[PDB]
Amino acid sequence: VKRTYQPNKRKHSKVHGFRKRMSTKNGRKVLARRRRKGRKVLS
Amino acid sequence: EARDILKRPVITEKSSEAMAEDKYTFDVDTRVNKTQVKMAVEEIFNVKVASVNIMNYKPKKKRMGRYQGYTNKRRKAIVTLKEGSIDLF
Amino acid sequence: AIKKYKPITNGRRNMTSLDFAEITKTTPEKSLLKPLPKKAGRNNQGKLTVRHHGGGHKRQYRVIDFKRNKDGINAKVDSIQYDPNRSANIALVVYADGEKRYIIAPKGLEVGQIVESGAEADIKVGNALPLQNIPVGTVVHNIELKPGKGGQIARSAGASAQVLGKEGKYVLIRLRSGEVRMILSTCRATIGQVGNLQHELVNVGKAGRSRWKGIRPTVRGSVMNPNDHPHGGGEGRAPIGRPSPMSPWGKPTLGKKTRRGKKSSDKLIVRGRK
RNA sequence: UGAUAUUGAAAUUCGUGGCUUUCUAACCCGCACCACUUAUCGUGGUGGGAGACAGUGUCAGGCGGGCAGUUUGA
RNA sequence: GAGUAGCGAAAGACGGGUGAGAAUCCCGUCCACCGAUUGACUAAGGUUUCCAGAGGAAGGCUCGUCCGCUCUGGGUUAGUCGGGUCCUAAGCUGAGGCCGACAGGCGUAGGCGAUGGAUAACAGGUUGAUAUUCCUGUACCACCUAUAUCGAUGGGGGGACGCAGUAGGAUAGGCGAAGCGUGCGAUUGGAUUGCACGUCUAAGCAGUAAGGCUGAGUAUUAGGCAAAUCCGGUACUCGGGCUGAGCUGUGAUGGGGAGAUCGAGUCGUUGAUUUCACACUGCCGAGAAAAGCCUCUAGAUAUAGGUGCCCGUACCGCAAACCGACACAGGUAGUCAAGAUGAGAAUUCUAAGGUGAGCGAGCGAACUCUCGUUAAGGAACUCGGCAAAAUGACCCCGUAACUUCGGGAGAAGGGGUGCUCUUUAGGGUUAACGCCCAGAAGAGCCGCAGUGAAUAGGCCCAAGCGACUGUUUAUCAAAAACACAGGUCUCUGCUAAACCGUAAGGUGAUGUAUAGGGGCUGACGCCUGCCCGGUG
Repeated sequence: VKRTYQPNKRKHSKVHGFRKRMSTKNGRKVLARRRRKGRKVLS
Repeated sequence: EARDILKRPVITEKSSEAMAEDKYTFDVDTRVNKTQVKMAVEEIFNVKVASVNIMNYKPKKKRMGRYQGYTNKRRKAIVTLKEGSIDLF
Repeated sequence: AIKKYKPITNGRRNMTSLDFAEITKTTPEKSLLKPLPKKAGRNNQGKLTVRHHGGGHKRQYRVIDFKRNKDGINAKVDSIQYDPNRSANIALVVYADGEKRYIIAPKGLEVGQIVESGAEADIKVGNALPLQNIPVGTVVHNIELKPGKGGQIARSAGASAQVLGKEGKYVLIRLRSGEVRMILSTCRATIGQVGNLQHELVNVGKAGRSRWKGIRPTVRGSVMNPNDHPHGGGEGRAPIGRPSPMSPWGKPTLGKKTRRGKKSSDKLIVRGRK
C-alpha cells in the first residue's frame, strides 16, 4: 500500500523552512515562539 | 596568505603510492580554489606545478560514550609536479 | 457540408461533422500567433468560479483585426483558414504595402478578391466603413459599439444584423436576437453575413468528443444532498418540491429577470427580445 | 425603492413651490490618441461619449431558510 | 497464562580448514532455483551503511569463530558527465502604483523558476575501496600573447513542436558454414573434419552517401514605432542549393584476444520495438516560449606557445541502506534485455549473471489448511451449481432468428493435427552452387492416446432494468445509482448574465446570441392528452 509521507528534499524546505517562515507575519510568530521555548532547531 | 591556504600534508597508503609518481597531497583551507592552491605551492616549496585536483569531504559521525559530534569537513588537493620535488620531511 | 458517419460503432452511430471544403490552407501565419494557456474556470484566488470547464486540446491564439483601420488601401484575400478559438473561419488579407493580418471571413468571399475600409468604399461583401455611410436595409456584421474600440456584435458563424433607421447622431438596428437598438453613427461595421452557416447542425456524437472541446460533466441538482443544492435530498427520485426551481446558490432560475436597472443603455434600447 | 448631501445653469409649464425639458463647466468612462516609458498597470495631456443622472455617505420601507441563534409539556 | 503460541512464502548434501566452542563461519565438489529477471544500469530518497585489520557484551526471532552490529585506520580527483557563471513555461515574487478598521489583499515594468530548449571526449589499462574524473594514446571548445573590421538595447529569418498509418534504406543483434585459427581425441557396445570454444578495435579528421525537402534571377517600394542592401508586397524575364542515417579510408602501427614470447578476425542468410524521422501520406480535436544561432541597418573604431573556476561524484537503489514502529509476503519513475519453442516482451526449459531464503532434528495420530485420485449414480446438494469439473491453440467445412444493415458470429455443429520415404509446383537473395521461407498429392510405420508436456472461450433458449464505452461509497454496497450524445425551457446586447472577494482585481473570455450561465429530461423509433381556479 502507498503510504502518506513520500519524502522530498526540495518540497520540505519550501513549505517548512527559514525563508518561508520569515516571509509571513504569522511565520515570524512561530519562530519567536520556538525561540522562547528554546528549541534547538527552529525549522 | 599562502600559508593559510595549506594546512598540513596527508600521509597514508594511497598518498605514498601517489608520490611514487610526482603527486602530492595536502589538506587545505575549505574556502579556496584550485588556482590558489597552485600558486601557493610554488611560493612555499619552489616547484613547478602541472595540475591540481580537489575533493570536498563531509563531516563524519563520531561518538565517545555514544554521544553526538561530527568531525571537521575537509578539502584535500592533489598537485602534480613538472619540475622538482617536495621533500615534506 | 455535413459528413455523416456509418454506424460501425455505437459511438459513431449518429454523428456528423463539417467537411472543411472552404479552408484553403492548413497552417497559420507564424508572425500572428500568441500562446493561450488554460485558465480552467479559475480566477486570481485560484478557486473554481465557473463550473464545467477543464482540459481540452492545446491552442494558439491568432491575432484578429476587429477594428478595421487601414483606410483607402486595398487588401487581397490570400487564404481562408481554421481557427480553434471561435466558431467562424478567418481570412488572411495582404495589403498593398505588404502588411498581413487576419480578418473574420464573411459568408461569400472567395480567395483572390479584394477588400477595403474607410468611409469611401464600395457597399459590397468584405468592406468596412462607418454606420452613417451604410444604406438602410443592409445586413452588416462585426459592429463596433464605441468608436475606435473594435467590433463586438455579430461575430459568430452565421451572424448578422441589418440597419433600420437614422436619428440625429444614432442609427437603428436589429440584432440577431430580434432586439432593436440604436448605435452611435461613428461606429464601423462590415458588409455581409459571417460564414460557416452549417456549424450548428453538427451532432457531436460521443461523450469523449465533448471532453476534447474542454467541457466537463454536469451533475443535476436533484441527485445532490441538501448541503450541496436546494434540489438535493429526498427518498428516491423527487420532484422540485419548491414554488420555483433554484440555482446551486439559491436564486430563482426559471423566468426571473436579471438585467440591472439604472443602466446608461436603458435609453438606447427600443424593442426588447432575448 | 424613496428622501437628503456631494449638486450647478436657462427656459417652458401650473400652482414663491413643484413638474418636465435643454445646457454645460462638477462627477463618471474595463475609450481613442500622445508623453512619462523598455509597459494591455498607473498618473498627466488631448478629442469623443454620457451628465447634475450615475456612483458614493447618512436615514427610511419592502423582500430575504441565502445564512445564523434558539423553542418544539407533564 | 507457560516452557505454552510463534520463530515471516522457496533445497540442500558431504569433504577439508579455522577455532575454547561449528547444522549455521571460510574454501571445494556435486545438486537445486530465477533468468521481460532473484541479472546489468540509473532518478528519487537515505546519509558513511562503502574498504581493510580486529572483536563477540547487547542487536540478529536459533547458533555464530560471522555481519548492514561494536573498535581504529582509510576511501569519493573532471575546460568536455549532470547542475551554476546561458534561456524561458506554469507558478512564485514585484520600484513606483491601486485597494483596505489594523494586520494586510492585489498588481506594472523588472526578477526567480525545469519536468523542456542550448551546450566542446573518445577507446584501453589500473585499486582493497574512484574513474568518459587518475594513467597511456589520439582529440575537440573558449579565451590570451608572439609571429578593412566590430555592429545593435532595435527590425526580420530561424529556433518552432499534434495524433494515427503503411512502405522503404540502413545498422545493432541473432544463426549457420570441410572459410581458418586452437585444443583436444575418448577404457561402457560403437564412431573418428570426431567433439568443444574464438572469428575485432572508438571519438576525431576527409571523402561520397540511400532517402527527404524546393523555381532561381533583376528592377521596384504608401508596410516591419528611426533606418536598412535584410524581410514583406508588386512587375518582369528565365525554368542547384541545404539537409541525411550509413559506408570507405586512417586513425593507432598501436590496443584488445580462443590460446601457446608469439597468435586467426572470412563468406552467406535472417534482421529490428534503434536510426534516417513527425520524414512522407491522412485526419480534425488544429497541436509552448525564450535564448544560443544567421542576417539588416542607428551607430562605433596560420603556424608557435599558453590559461581554463564553483557544486555533485563513496555505497544501497523492486531493496536487510527508500516509504510501511521490525533484517515486515505490501508500495516505489525510467534505460538494457541472449538461445530452443512460438504471432509474441505469452508458455515450458536454459545463457550472461545471480541465489539457496538467519531455527533445526525426528515421527509419519486426530483435527485445520494447500494439492492429486476415485466404483455406481449425476444437482438428488443448497437460499442459490457457491466451489470444483468441463471448454480452450492453429487449420478446414459449416452456421438460425432478429437488426438501427454495421451486426448477431469464434453463433451453433462437425472434421483434421505424430514420424519415415517417395514426386511436385514457387518465392527472398546471388553469376551459379548455395542459403533462407512456404505448399500439394501419394505409399507406408508405431501407440491407449500425436496442439502426446505448459499456456490459450463452456454453450443455448427466454423475461425485467439501463441505449452504448465510461464513473462511484480508499477500508462491508460497482448497481437498475452518476456521466453521457440528443431534446427542451429560461435568463444574458457586453464593464453581459452568472460566480469569487470588504474593495481593488479577476473567472466568464483575449468569447459576442449558430455565444455564454442555470433548471429538467436522457441514444434512436412512434409520440407526449386535459386544467391558468391556488402558488411562482
